[PDB]
Amino acid sequence: FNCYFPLRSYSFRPTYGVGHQPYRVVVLSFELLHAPATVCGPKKSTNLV
Amino acid sequence: QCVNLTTRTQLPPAYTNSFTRGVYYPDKVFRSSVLH
Repeated sequence: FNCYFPLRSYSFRPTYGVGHQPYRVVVLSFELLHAPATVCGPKKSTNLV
Repeated sequence: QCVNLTTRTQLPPAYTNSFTRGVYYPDKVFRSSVLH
């Protein structure tokens, strides 16, 4: 009493409710800087003119 | 490996004038002959 431990254990079970099922949430933070970029898409490169 | 050093010379920290130092480039964008 008066001192509860923040840590709690999930009770995920295959027969739990739709909302109670565990969901894997992956978040990617996109950031643009004036520095040269190193993470580019699959688009090709052409010759300069 | 932690060794305690007790040979310190106790003295209150001194103070001085910063003048006009500490200025750095705020971004990686080139600029020339401008007042930004």
